[PDB]
Amino acid sequence: MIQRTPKIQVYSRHPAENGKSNFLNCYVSGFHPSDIEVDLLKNGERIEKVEHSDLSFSKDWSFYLLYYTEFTPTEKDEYACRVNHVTLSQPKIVKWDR
Amino acid sequence: QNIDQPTEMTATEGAIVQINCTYQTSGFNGLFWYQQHAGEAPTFLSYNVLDGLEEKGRFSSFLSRSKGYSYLLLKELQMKDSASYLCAVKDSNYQLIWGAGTKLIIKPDIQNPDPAVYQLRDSKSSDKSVCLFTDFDSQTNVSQSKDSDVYITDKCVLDMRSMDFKSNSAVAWSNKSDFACANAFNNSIIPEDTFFPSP
Amino acid sequence: NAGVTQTPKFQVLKTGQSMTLQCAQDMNHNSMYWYRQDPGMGLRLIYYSASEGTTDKGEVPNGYNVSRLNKREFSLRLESAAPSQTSVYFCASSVWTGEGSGELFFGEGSRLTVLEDLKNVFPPEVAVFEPSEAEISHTQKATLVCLATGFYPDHVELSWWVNGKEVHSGVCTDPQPLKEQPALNDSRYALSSRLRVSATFWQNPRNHFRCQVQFYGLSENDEWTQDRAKPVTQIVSAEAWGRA
Amino acid sequence: MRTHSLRYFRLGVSDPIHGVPEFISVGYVDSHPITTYDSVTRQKEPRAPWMAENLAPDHWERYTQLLRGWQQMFKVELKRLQRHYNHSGSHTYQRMIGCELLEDGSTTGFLQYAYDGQDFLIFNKDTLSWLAVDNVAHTIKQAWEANQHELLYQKNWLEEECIAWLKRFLEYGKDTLQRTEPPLVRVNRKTALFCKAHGFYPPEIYMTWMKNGEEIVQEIDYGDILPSGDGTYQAWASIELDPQSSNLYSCHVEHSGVHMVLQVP
Ligand code: NA
Repeated sequence: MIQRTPKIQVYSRHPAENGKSNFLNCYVSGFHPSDIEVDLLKNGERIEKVEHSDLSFSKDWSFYLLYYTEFTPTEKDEYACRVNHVTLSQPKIVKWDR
Repeated sequence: QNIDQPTEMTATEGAIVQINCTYQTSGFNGLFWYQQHAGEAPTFLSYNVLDGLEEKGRFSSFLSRSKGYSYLLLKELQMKDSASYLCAVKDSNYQLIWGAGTKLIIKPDIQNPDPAVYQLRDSKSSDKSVCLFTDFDSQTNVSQSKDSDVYITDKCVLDMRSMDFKSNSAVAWSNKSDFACANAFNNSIIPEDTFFPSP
Repeated sequence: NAGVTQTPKFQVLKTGQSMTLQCAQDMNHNSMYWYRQDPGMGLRLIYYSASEGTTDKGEVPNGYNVSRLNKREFSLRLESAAPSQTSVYFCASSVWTGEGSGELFFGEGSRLTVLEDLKNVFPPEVAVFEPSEAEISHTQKATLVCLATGFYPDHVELSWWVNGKEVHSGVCTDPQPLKEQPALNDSRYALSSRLRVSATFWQNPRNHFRCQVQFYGLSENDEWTQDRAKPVTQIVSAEAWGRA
Repeated sequence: MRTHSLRYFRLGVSDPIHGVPEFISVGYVDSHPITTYDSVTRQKEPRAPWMAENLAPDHWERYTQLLRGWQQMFKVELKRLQRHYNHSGSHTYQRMIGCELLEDGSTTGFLQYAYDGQDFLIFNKDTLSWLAVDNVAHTIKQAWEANQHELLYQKNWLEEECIAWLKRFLEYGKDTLQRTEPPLVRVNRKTALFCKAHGFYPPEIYMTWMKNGEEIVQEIDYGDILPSGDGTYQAWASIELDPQSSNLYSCHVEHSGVHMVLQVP
């Protein structure tokens, strides 16, 4: 059995500028099978109000999801996406890098 | 959404008949023909979904999707082919839309016609007089009665298998005093040479 | 095995009475259907069941309900019969649904007649008429005729019995009955049948001929208030012996 | 118009974790979800407002019944696969069916299955046969190819019905599907030059880097086209700078029949 680990990309809806409201996106894709856990982090703390698209299907049989939350970026606040999947022994954290 | 097929067709034993079906439906996922003998259940005959002709024994089924048209072709007709034939189409939502059916009537080939009207023996338990018109060629039609106290049944094809012999007949009866076999079938056009045995 | 088994074959009902039609299939099919068939029109779906555990309305659901009791069985319920529900009901099944090419497998049909008043229900009179001697001398064949007359509704099965065994060769029974008063909507019916044998067979005095009509009519729980006999389900017959 | 497609996916899971559906089926037009069904809701529901507004309740009701049956068929098929593979545990079964209406008016049609996310059976609607990837599939191939009428049914569905549905849904969704939002494109330094585009629709775009007027696909890092969350998309591509020679670099972006060049000074 071949299991595929998720690719994980963290980015803002629009080019970020401090003090300007935005959306922080975490797009998790290419994974198989479909069970997956995704959190958005602010300074290492889980964000509560986080929405996500329904599970989506790719032609190559893998799955993808978009997780997002509204936010206003500041110089000091650090954001990340934490993902767990059967292919990961530990949760993987990808920091937002602007 | 409409299916159309003729109500009735009549052909001769041994010949070929084409039963047509046209349809106008909301999408198309295939066309079925079923056979339904009188009083019995429909049974599946054929399915077409691409264009062209498909053969199964003595039956073939044709489809033209652009004409919205199919026929069921019966070759070498046998008496057992007498039945209704139902056309049905699956639409875009897989709903089956049914045609009203074509009743196929088969005329037997009567090799040695011997048309005759016979008086059956009275039953001591009935007040009816009973006449049998029999052995006439299949082109003869039997008209229903025009006297309301006379009952005339349509022709029926009987098969005497051990003798490989088929015959048409119709029955007339009445309890009226003026009923006689010599006049029972007066409303039908019967063969000039019909045999009427003496009273 | 058995295919699609539905019951009952025939049923008379009074307006307002309740009725359940049973259907079972033993073909491990997933989809089941109830249709009605009426003269002059194509089959109309009443209710269907695409899979075990789900059912939905067809084109004519009003006055009916269904139960997909399990994977094998799909029953049809008439809670309060109406005259418009007089019809022939067919249960059918298919392996799946929502696939193009799979065909339907039909049950034998259930003929229901719903009447405002059961006083229109009559069994047949049955009479047998022996062959014409002129036929025998002209053709060397002998045609017996059976008449089943005066019955209503058209729920009958006629059979011929020669020497105590049912026969079919040499028989022709009218495919449709004759309305005795064709201008009346509830006309009683007549049905004729013929049995033709060789003259030698008819002339054996040991040969015996019977015409038997099974009539499907009323049962114990139907209420009867007429002066004549209750027209229950019953067999009416008449016989003839060969003549040396 | 541009190329468009309609696709329906199914996912079956043999031993799902508590709460997780054993069956899901989702339709798409292009990248847009249009329909959803699963074994928990047991209802087919719209996933785009322009589907809800244009398909009457009898459509959803009827396909709800069909999907309840397709759900059961899927469970039976997966049960049969996992027994013939002799597999324990939870395994997946997937199906994808659909069609494309290409810009030039030609069409494609496809139907395929996967077990545990790997190709299992692939339909060829021209030779009317199934390609099996192993001997479990080969057994299924023989049974399905034995039902010749079903192969013809699927060819007609893919070539005629599916294209008809696609055109109907494209008209429903035309204000979404047939619009164009041009990209906003910028270059920055991070040494590598990044070319970044955002706010565009449809998601199909081509970004690349040219050095002295020649493309160099092997030296370019292509970023994925990604959803921004608002219906538009973003993408990027980067190239590293040669500090030993002067070279003219330029970002080239092609979107919906428009080409853009950003020359780096
Ligand atoms: Na109802």
